[PDB]
Amino acid sequence: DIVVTQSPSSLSASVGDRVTITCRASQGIYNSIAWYQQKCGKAPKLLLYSTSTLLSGVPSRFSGSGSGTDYTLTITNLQCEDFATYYCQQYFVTPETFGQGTKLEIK
Amino acid sequence: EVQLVESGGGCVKPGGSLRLSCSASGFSLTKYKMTWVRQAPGKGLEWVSSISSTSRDIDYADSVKGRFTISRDNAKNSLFLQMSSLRVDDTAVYYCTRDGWLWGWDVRSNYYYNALDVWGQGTCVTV
Amino acid sequence: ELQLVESGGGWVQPGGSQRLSCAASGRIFRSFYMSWVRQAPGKGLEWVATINQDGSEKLYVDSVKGRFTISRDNAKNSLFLQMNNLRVEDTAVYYCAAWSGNSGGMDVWGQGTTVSVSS
Amino acid sequence: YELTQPPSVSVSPGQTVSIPCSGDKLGNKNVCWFQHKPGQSPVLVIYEVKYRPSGIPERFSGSNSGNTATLTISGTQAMDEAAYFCQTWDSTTVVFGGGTRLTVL
Amino acid sequence: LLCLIFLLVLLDYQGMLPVCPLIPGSSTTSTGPCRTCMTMYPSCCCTKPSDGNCTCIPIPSSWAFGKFLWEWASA
Amino acid sequence: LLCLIFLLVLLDYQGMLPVCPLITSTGPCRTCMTTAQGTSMYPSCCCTKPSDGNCTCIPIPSSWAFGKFLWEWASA
Repeated sequence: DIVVTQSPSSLSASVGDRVTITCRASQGIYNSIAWYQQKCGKAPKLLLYSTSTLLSGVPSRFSGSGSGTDYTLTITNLQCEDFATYYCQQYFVTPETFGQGTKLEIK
Repeated sequence: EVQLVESGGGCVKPGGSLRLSCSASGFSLTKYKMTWVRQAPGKGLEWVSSISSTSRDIDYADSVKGRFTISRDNAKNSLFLQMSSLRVDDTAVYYCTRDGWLWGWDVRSNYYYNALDVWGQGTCVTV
Repeated sequence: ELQLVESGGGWVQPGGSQRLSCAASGRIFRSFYMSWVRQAPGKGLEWVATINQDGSEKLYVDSVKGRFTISRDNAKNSLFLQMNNLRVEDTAVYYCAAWSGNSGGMDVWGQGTTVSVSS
Repeated sequence: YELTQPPSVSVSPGQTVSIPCSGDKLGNKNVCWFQHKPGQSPVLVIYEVKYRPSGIPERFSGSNSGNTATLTISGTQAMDEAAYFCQTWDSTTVVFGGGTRLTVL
Repeated sequence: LLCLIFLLVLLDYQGMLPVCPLIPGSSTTSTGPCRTCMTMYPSCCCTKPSDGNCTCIPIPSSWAFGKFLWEWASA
Repeated sequence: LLCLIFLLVLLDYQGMLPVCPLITSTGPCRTCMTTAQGTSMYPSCCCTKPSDGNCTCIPIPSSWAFGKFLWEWASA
């Protein structure tokens, strides 16, 4: 019931660069957004939860920010492993709506 | 190592039925709320269903509500998703995830939500 | 307290196999991480393996990765290390260690068994 | 991952010594110090950067400055003559130091 | 006695009794040594012997003592 | 009620109630141990970090965690 828009649809960046992905919820989810990374034909892996907490095995390059309805995922340094599709999901209230997904390509 | 492995995925005639069996190794399903997330070919992730730690809070997505049936087995440490009357639009890769750890009585406010910390491997269901 | 006793260490031909068994003397053994640490002759301590309380999380050093298998019988209060395809450099005194809840490290140790893998 | 210790240190019969332990970013890791007398099982001396288990004498103390851990023994006696190993985890594998055979004249 | 029980219940409902959960055996949150709180809400932590880091779990905000008693009597 | 109070006091004495020692001084966080029934570890610290503060990991008392916490709460 919560429309969680994710932008941009796709973006290219150099081998070393800072990339920001924006996620805007329909209504306030109160810092309950999570960011997942899905590589080429693999199960998505949780990168961030609670908008700030990293997960074990996740590089420190990924970070999260924002509050209320607008949240951002920032990758300060890129690498070949960072080619995937990133999804933002709100788990503030059921149903757990995911984002549309952003395709990240290294230029 | 925390891991989930699902099965029961394959080609199915429209209007048929499949049952997905997601076992877990390295941990236990007894105190975790389990979730199903599907991904249509060329589309994005989509929540399907979620079952509480003691099968009290059952939630289904509005697209698959009424047809699907999620059910856990903590003694066998295995989640299950019985899919009934599969439409041609239900073809997707289904992942069984782990959403929230229960501490206390089984209410939605007694969980520690880490937002699907460990994902399964994904079983393809083609209609 | 908790007392650990190692057994099953002895001479074995290179490429052979051994099963070192660490018998505990308490029911608190089931509540501790159990690790195997070896001290080779003329060298210092070297970690070998670690297993959690339930036995579902087994960790090994890269030197014995795949060759060794650590497994515990909580009901029998024992901790076994099965060494398969041993090598000349696996000669060492092996100690089992208990990560007790009253310390941040492994503060319970056994006597140790002198595995001598040589021809 | 490598922990670098001196091969051996010299102690007066009642003086204080400090066994160092080099490493890569040891300031963000827990360093446990053991005491392995020859012919005896290792004895945990310090289980945190600076915290001692029950029964260990108060003479032992721990510190962690920068990328260097340190085990300080004040008022060392003849019963401290042993090898001291600093132990820390790299990612999931515990790593011991090369050993510092304390020598008390 | 009864008044003390009711006062404890009232303090537990408001989350003023920090009886903290049993830390899960399998937590995937990235952490470090306990002296570096990388996570922060008041949390109960134990040093994990596997990776050497700390596994933490925040104190329940609704009924900490009640939840702990329920989980103790459920096993 | 008396039986419940006696059971709670006994659990407090045995160290079965891990109540945070907060009413500071950083302390050790000992290794994780599982309880008698369950795969969940028993907590050993009470790490808390304010918004603009530092780590305060005070270890959970073993003798009387709940009793000591209540005494500290009353004294403060």
